[PDB]
Amino acid sequence: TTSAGESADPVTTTVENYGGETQIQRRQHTDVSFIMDRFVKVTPQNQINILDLMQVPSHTLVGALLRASTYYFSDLEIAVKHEGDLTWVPNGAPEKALDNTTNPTAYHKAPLTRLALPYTAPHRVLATVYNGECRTLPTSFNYGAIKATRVTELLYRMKRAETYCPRPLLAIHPTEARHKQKIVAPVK
Amino acid sequence: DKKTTTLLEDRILTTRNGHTTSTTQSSVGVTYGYATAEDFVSGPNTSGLETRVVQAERFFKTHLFDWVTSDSFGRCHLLELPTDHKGVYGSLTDSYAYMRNGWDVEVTAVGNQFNGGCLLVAMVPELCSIQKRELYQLTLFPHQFINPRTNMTAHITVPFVGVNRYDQYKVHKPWTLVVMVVAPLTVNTEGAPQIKVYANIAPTNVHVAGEFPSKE
Amino acid sequence: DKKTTTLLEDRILTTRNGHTTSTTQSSVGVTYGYATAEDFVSGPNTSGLETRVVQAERFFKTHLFDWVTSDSFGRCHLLELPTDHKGVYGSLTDSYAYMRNGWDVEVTAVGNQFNGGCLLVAMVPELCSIQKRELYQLTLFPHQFINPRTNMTAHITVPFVGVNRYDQYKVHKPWTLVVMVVAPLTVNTEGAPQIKVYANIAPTNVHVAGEFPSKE
Amino acid sequence: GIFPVACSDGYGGLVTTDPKTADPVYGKVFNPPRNQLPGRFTNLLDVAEACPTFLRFEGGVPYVTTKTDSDRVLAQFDMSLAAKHMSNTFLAGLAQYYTQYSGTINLHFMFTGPTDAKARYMVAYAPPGMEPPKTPEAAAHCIHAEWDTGLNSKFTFSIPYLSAADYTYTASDVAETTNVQGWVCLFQITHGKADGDALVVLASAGKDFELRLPVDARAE
Amino acid sequence: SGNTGSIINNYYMQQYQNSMDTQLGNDWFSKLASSAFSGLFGALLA
Amino acid sequence: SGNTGSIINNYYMQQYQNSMDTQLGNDWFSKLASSAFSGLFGALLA
Amino acid sequence: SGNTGSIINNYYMQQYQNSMDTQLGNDWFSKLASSAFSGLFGALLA
Repeated sequence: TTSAGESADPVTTTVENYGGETQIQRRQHTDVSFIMDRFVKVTPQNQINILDLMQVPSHTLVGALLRASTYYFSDLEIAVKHEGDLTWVPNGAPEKALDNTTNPTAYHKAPLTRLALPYTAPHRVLATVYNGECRTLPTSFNYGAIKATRVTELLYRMKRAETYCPRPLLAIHPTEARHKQKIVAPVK
Repeated sequence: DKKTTTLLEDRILTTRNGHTTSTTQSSVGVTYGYATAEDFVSGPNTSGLETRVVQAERFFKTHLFDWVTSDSFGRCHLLELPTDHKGVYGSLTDSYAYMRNGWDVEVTAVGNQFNGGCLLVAMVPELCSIQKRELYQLTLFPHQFINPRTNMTAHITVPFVGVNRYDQYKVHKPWTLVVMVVAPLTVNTEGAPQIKVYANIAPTNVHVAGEFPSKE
Repeated sequence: DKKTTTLLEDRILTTRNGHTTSTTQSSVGVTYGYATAEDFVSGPNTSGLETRVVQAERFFKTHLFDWVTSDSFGRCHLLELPTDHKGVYGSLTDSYAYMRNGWDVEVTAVGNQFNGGCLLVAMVPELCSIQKRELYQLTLFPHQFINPRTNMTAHITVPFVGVNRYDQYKVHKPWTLVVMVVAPLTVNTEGAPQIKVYANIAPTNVHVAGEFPSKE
Repeated sequence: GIFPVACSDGYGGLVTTDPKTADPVYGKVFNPPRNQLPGRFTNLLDVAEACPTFLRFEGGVPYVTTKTDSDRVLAQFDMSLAAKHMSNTFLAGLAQYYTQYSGTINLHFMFTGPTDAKARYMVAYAPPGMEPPKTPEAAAHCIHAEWDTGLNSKFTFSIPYLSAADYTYTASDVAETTNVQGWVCLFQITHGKADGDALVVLASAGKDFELRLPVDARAE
Repeated sequence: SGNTGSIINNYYMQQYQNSMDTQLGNDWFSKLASSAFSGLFGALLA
Repeated sequence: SGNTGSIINNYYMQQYQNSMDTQLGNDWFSKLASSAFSGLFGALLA
Repeated sequence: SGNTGSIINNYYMQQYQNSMDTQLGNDWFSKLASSAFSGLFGALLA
């Protein structure tokens, strides 16, 4: 169909235009809450680690999709491999609090510690970008912090995720006509 | 255009903001971005002390840039909002600590119908800078195109957005108006030689809270 | 035109033949020649052995000629139908001894609205050649004009015709598409320098009978 | 057969704030009765609302005294639960154990001069973003209240919660040079023979004051 | 009550899980806070 | 909701398992996609 | 069905335990075996 292209009103033609038939679609895998709900690894600091989803690398599935939203909300689960006991403090806590074990402290139990944590920021939602300094995000954009004698692995998992105002999501720029890769296949 | 010789029909739109009006005979409609109304204006962060200031809800103007034949795809002009304002809205930012408002934005690029080329105008939240590849997806944001064979005016209306219900505009700018060249300007023999791009903007639903002391 | 600036309104027509479509924004309507439906497709000459082949009912394309300022009144281009066809319709002519079909014909002459001059497009039965004086009466046949100030597309739809209910296309061509210059092309200062004329044609109600042996 | 279960990795370690209870080992203990004992409190903020405690001013005293200058500022301090002026209050003592707060904080001013001493005062709340006012005239443009002395010796005023976010931090960060929540400014408009008289100041939690997110942050 | 959050019943009887309270023969600060004067003591204008 | 698939009730109360949302005083892109024009703008032939 | 023998309900939803089948718009060998001729083709004596 033709239309006024200057308008942002979406136009979605279908194959029925030339005699085809539109099929049924099942889009559960592109549901935001479902797709963000899985663990992703970040490289940890030795002891004190601020819980900040922007640490998730931008090329990962979770990191790229998170960056494709401007504002977001979620609760969180973390899985941590650590020596010693692990202490968590909420958003707004003095860093010294990390040495006091009345703050949620999980005693070491092999092979790792998994915890469910609530959102604790003072804002109604957080943002992946913030036009203040025109990089740096306000200090209040975090889910608290953790500390152990040694933290060797740290995974984040967004729960009940909500996203607002989509932003660019980019695939790899290929050099040839098509980006080609080795796909899994039965052997020789 | 979906209307009917020269710029016409149900393509004539008059917008009124306060005691200021703007009429265009080549409208392509209005793009509402993200919502068609504001969310709650009275929350706990202002303790019922906020008020609306209707006198600030009116059009103010600025020149953006001059579109010339040498500009190529991707050439952009960014305008962070709020911007300098020497009228009533601007004085509010020096009188109250917290504020919120949406924007009613009109961008015009007046050449003639013998020019060719195309501009994309978009309102983008939290935007300081953007990469070249990301420009291919600027249409994810509230936008409208200006294509000389069809129109000279783009109109986008957006609500206040932000991690906070009220803002401190001296340190944060939630919206950035971006105008980008999609296809280079062509002049041929009868087109205008260049096109000056102007913005006519009105703050909407202006609320303020936290009166400041005077400098006295 | 009877519609409403540039090529528009109820002058936008989309034609669909099979899995192929063609849209024009400067339609002047469709001329139905001689009938608005086919006569009987099952008569005694095929003994109930004919079948319809819907897969052949779709658009195919050819260039006709280039209309230039030096062509004068009476300059014609003739295209006998059926013509060479390298798709499904063409293979039918090598697979069955007898066939019949009508034609849905679209002829375009795209210059711009600053060109002047006029073409007459007509579908003429049983036409091998025509004399100069007879051209003054080409309007007796199903036709439409292409006049740059108004349109770029002519559309004529005709049924199968003939002394026989089914034909042997290898030896007889019932229809000839003719495009004739009525008033010479003018370019002036802003018109296109010449206009290439193209045809977009679809066989309609295609029936075949009498399967041939293979060459094997 | 028997019921199969998956003993899950990542679960089961002792957590100091966990929501479950330990297994018991010594049952059937009945306690001496303690019903109707006086003075019970079940929420720390009930105590914070009902019992105002003293502010601390220069010199380590809970009052400011009438000035006889051209300088009319009695006190100006950061609206912060970590401010030195609030440091001996029950409110600050409670706030150090939570990371965020919201709502109203009430200030109380009690005049203690003799019957023949009169004065007129002004309290103003100056929001962040501009330097605090140095004079009553500049402060008039802020939210404020003026009152004078008489039969009733006390005046109470609510400092409003105004902020971009819904909650603010109780602690103050080493990087924040100017107080993020503004200032409380107390001025003396004028006085009649009140030289040297003391205006005692106290603070209590307001009706919608709220503390959230417990935290144990002291090293000593 | 307290910092406890299991939805399922305790496996042990109450008599074992906690000491049992007895009665002979009441939130003072809650009443005190609720009783606070919140008005205005004289006449109000405008 | 999300990537969760147990049929039995969570052992912990909701108040502990997640933060609790509050309300003051809505899927924009779903409405936008649903509103898309899917027709044909002029006359259709055959 | 299959080599499974627990009497109690699976802890995980079906949507997670297995892929879900869909339908568009049948045991051939069982029908074929059932259709087998089992009689006698001519006359029977004694």
